[PDB]
Amino acid sequence: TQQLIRAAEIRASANLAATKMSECVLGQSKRVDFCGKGYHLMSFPQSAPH
Amino acid sequence: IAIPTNFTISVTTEILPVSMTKTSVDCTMYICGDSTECSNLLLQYGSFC
Amino acid sequence: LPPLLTDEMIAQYTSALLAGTITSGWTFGAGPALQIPFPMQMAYRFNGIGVTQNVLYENQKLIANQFNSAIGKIQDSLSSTPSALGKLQDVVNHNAQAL
Amino acid sequence: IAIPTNFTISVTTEILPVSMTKTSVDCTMYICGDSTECSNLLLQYGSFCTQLKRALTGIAVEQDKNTQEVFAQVKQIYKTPPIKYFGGFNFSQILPDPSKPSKRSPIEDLLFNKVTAARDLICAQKFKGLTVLPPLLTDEMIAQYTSALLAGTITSGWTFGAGPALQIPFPMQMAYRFNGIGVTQNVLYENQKLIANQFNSAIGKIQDSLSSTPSALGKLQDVVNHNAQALNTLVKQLSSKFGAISSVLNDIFSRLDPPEAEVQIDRLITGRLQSLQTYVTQQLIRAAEIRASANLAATKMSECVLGQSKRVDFCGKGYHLMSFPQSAPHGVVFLHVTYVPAQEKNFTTAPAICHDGKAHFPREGVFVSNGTHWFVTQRNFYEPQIITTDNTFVSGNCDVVIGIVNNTVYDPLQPELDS
Amino acid sequence: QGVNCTEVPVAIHADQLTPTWRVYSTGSNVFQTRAGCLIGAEYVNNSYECDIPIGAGICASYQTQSIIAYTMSLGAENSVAYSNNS
Ligand SMILES: *[C@@H]1O[C@H](CO)[C@@H](O[C@@H]2O[C@H](CO)[C@@H](O)[C@H](O)[C@H]2NC(C)=O)[C@H](O)[C@H]1NC(C)=O
Ligand SMILES: *[C@@H]1O[C@H](CO)[C@@H](O[C@@H]2O[C@H](CO)[C@@H](O)[C@H](O)[C@H]2NC(C)=O)[C@H](O)[C@H]1NC(C)=O
Ligand SMILES: *[C@@H]1O[C@H](CO)[C@@H](O[C@@H]2O[C@H](CO)[C@@H](O)[C@H](O)[C@H]2NC(C)=O)[C@H](O)[C@H]1NC(C)=O
Ligand SMILES: *[C@@H]1O[C@H](CO)[C@@H](O[C@@H]2O[C@H](CO)[C@@H](O)[C@H](O)[C@H]2NC(C)=O)[C@H](O)[C@H]1NC(C)=O
Ligand SMILES: *[C@@H]1O[C@H](CO)[C@@H](O[C@@H]2O[C@H](CO)[C@@H](O)[C@H](O)[C@H]2NC(C)=O)[C@H](O)[C@H]1NC(C)=O
Ligand SMILES: *[C@@H]1O[C@H](CO)[C@@H](O[C@@H]2O[C@H](CO)[C@@H](O)[C@H](O)[C@H]2NC(C)=O)[C@H](O)[C@H]1NC(C)=O
Ligand SMILES: *[C@@H]1O[C@H](CO)[C@@H](O[C@@H]2O[C@H](CO)[C@@H](O)[C@H](O)[C@H]2NC(C)=O)[C@H](O)[C@H]1NC(C)=O
Ligand SMILES: *[C@@H]1O[C@H](CO)[C@@H](O)[C@H](O)[C@H]1NC(C)=O
Repeated sequence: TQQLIRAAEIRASANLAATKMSECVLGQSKRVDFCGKGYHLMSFPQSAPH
Repeated sequence: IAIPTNFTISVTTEILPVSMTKTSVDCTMYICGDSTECSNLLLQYGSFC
Repeated sequence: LPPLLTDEMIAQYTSALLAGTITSGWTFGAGPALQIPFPMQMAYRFNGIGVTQNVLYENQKLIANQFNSAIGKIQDSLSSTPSALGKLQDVVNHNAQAL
Repeated sequence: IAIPTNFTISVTTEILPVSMTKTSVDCTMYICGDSTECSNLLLQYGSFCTQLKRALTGIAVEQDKNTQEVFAQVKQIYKTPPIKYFGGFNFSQILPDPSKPSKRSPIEDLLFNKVTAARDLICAQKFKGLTVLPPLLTDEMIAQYTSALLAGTITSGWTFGAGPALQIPFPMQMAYRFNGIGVTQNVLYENQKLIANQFNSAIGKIQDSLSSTPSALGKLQDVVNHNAQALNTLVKQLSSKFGAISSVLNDIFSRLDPPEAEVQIDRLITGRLQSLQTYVTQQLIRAAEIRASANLAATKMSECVLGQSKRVDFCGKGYHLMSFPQSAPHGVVFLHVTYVPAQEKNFTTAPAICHDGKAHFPREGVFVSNGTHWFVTQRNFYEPQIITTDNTFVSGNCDVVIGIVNNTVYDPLQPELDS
Repeated sequence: QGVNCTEVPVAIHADQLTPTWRVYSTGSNVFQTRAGCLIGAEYVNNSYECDIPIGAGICASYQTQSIIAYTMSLGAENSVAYSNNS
C-alpha cells in the first residue's frame, strides 16, 4: 500500500516534468514563473539519476 | 513611471524526480523461508500473493 | 529489477534535444526542423518578450558574455553545495528505509 | 535559413478516462451469507462496515462530480443551423445523426461499439452482496452536451466561452485562427479549397483508422477491466478456509459444538473483513487516479475546445488550430486540428540592411535572398516582397551590427512626388 | 435500490428486514426507475434543474406542497443565427 501511494506521487511529478519539457524546452512560455523567475527566454535539459 | 535602462541574463536550475526503483517480492521465501509445511499451510490462505 | 532504458540512452535523448534546440529553435517541436542562425533566433526570442530586435543586435557580445558567466556560476553551485539534489536522494532513502 | 513553402492540416486523437464504476457492498450478506445466526457474532466487532459504506458513497458521489465538471461547461444548448454549408468544410462525421434512435455521430457510435442459459457474472456477483449503481447522467445527456459544444464552436468560434455567442462565418473564423499562429489572412483566403479538402481527407482518415484498428481505446478498456477483476477476486475469496475446517458456515454450525465453532467462525470473519478492507483501499487509490485524469480532461476541454492554445503540444502535435469533443464509454475523445509546415527551401539571410548610412530591420518578417536579390518574408510561409520603408524600421548606423549587408530600400514617396 | 417492487414487501406481521415501517404502495405513487422503485413521490412531466439526485437522469424536489420526481433539464434552448455574410 505504501508503495502504491509513493508511485502515485512519483507519477504526478513525472507528469509535471513532461509538461515542463514540452513547454519550456520545445518552445517559449508566456506563463509566469513556470520556466524560472523573470521573462523566460529558453531552457536546456540534463539527465540525472532518477 | 519607472523604466529600466539595462538588463541581466539569468540562469537557474530546477530538479524534478521522474522514476522510482522497481522491486519484486517472493512470498513463500519471505513468509515461510525453507520450511515445506509452512508452505503447505500457506497454500490454504487464498490469493493474496 | 533494472530499468528498461540505460543511462547512455537517456544521455543520447538529452543530447538530441539540445542539438535540435540549438540548431533549429522551436521549429523541430512542431514539424520539420528548419535551421536558423543562433543570433537570429535569439532576436526572435527577444521579440517574444516585448523587446525590439535591434536591442539584441546592438548588445550581442555583452549579452553573450553574460550568458557564459551565468553558466559558469551554475557549476560552482554544484561544486560547493551538498543539498541541491535532495529530492532524488530523498526518493532513494525512502525506498531503502521501506525495504 | 530554411523557410516553408507549403502546409498540411492534421487531425489527431486523444483519449481520456473520466469516470469509474460505482459499486455498493452488502457487508452482512457478503460475510455471513444467509445464515441468520452468524450475523449475531458480527455485532461484536464495532462499526466495521459503516466506514466501508461511507467511503464507497464518497467515491460514488465523486464520479458524478467528475462527469459534471468535464461535460457541463455550457449554459445553453446550442443548435446547429438546418443548412449545413460552412464554406466547404463538411463536419458530417462529427455532427449528430437524426436517423438513428441514439442521436449520435458516426464516430461516437463506432467508439461505443468498440469498447465492451447459465448464470451471468453480474448475477453471480449480485447474489453475494455486490451491486452496481447507475450514473446520474445517461449517455443521451452526455451526447446532448457534446452536440451543444460542437454547435457553439462551429457557429460562434471562441465567443460563446467568454459570454454571449456572436455569429461569424466559418471562413472568417478560420482566418482569425490562422492569424493566431502567425500566418496572414490572405494565405487562407487564397487556399480555401485546398485547406477544406485537406481537412475533409484527414477526417475521413480518422474514420478509417478508428474503424480498422481494434486496440486504440485500450486506455478506456483498462478502466473497465480493472473493475471486473477487482470484483471477481472478491468472490473467489469466499472459497478459502482461512485455517478453518470448511468454508461453509452452515456445515460448521450443523456439524460440531459452539466451543470450536466460535474459533472457526472467528477466523472466517477475520479473513472476509480483511479482504473487504483491501478492496476498499484499492478502490480509493484508483478513484484518486481517475480524479486526476478527469481534472486534466476538464482543463483540456476549457483550453482547446473553447479557445485557441499557445501551449506547445497541449492540444496536439503542431500549431493548434481547433479541437472537437466526442463522448465515449467512461471517457472523452478530443480531435485536434493543427497546422504543419512542409516543403522547406534554403535561403541566405541577413540581420539588417545598410542604406544611406542607416541600419534597417524588418518589422514583422525576415530578410532572405534567392541568390541575387533581397526580399522580406513572413517567418512561417514563403512570400517575398520588395524591401521598402513601410516594412522596415531604422535604428543607428551600420558600424555596430555584425553581418549587415548593403542593399537598397525603396521609398514609395519619390515616384508619386516626381509624377 | 435494484428492486422490481412487484416483489416489494406486502407484509402481514413480519416478513421484511426493515424495522416494520411499511409505506403504503398502491396509494402513494409507486414509480419504477432504473435505480429501483420510488415510493412517496409523484412523477411529473415537467423538467427542472436537479435538486436531489435519484439517478439515471431522475431527480426529486419539494414543490407545489409535496415531493415530486422528474427528469432533469440540461439547460435552456438557444439557436445562433448563423450565416456566411453576417
Ligand atoms: C549594463 O550592465 C553591464 C554589466 O551588467 C555593463 O557592462 C559593464 O560595463 C563596464 C564599464 O564599461 C565594464 O567594466 C564591465 O566589464 C561591463 N560588464 C560586462 C559583463 O561586460 C553595461 O555598461 C551596462 N550598460 C550601461 C548603459 O551602463
Ligand atoms: C502544396 O501541397 C498540396 C498537396 O497537399 C499540393 O496540391 C497538389 O497539387 C498537385 C499538382 O501537381 C495535384 O496533382 C494534387 O492533386 C494536389 N493535392 C491536393 C490534395 O489537392 C500543392 O500543389 C502544393 N503547393 C505547392 C506550392 O507546392
Ligand atoms: C460529406 O461527407 C459525407 C460522408 O463522407 C459524404 O457522403 C458521401 O457522398 C458520396 C458521394 O455522394 C457517397 O458515395 C458516399 O456513400 C457518402 N457517404 C456517406 C457516409 O453518406 C458527403 O458527400 C460529403 N459532402 C457533403 C456536402 O455532405
Ligand atoms: C539546404 O542546404 C543543406 C546544405 O547543403 C542541405 O543539406 C545537405 O543535404 C544533402 C542531401 O542531398 C546531404 O548529402 C548533405 O550532406 C547535406 N549537407 C549537410 C551540411 O548536412 C539541405 O538538403 C538543403 N535543403 C534544401 C531544402 O535544399
Ligand atoms: C531571384 O529573384 C529575381 C527577382 O525576381 C529574379 O530576377 C528576375 O528573373 C526573371 C526571369 O528571367 C526576369 O524576367 C526578371 O526581369 C528578373 N527581375 C529583375 C528585377 O531583373 C531572379 O531570376 C531570381 N533568381 C535568381 C537565381 O536570381
Ligand atoms: C557597403 O558599402 C560601404 C560604403 O558604401 C562599404 O564601406 C567601404 O569599404 C571600403 C573597403 O574596401 C572602404 O575603402 C570605403 O572607405 C568604405 N566606405 C566608406 C564610405 O567608408 C562597405 O565595404 C560595403 N560592404 C560590403 C560588404 O562590401
Ligand atoms: C451564403 O449563405 C447563403 C444562405 O445559406 C448560401 O445560399 C445557399 O447556397 C447553397 C449552395 O448549394 C444552397 O444549397 C442553399 O440552398 C442556399 N441557401 C438557401 C437558404 O437557399 C450561399 O451559398 C452562401 N454563400 C456562398 C458563397 O456559398
Ligand atoms: C419490473 O416489473 C414489471 C411489472 O411486473 C415488469 O414488467 C418488468 O419487466 C420488471 N423489470 C424491470 C427491469 O422493469
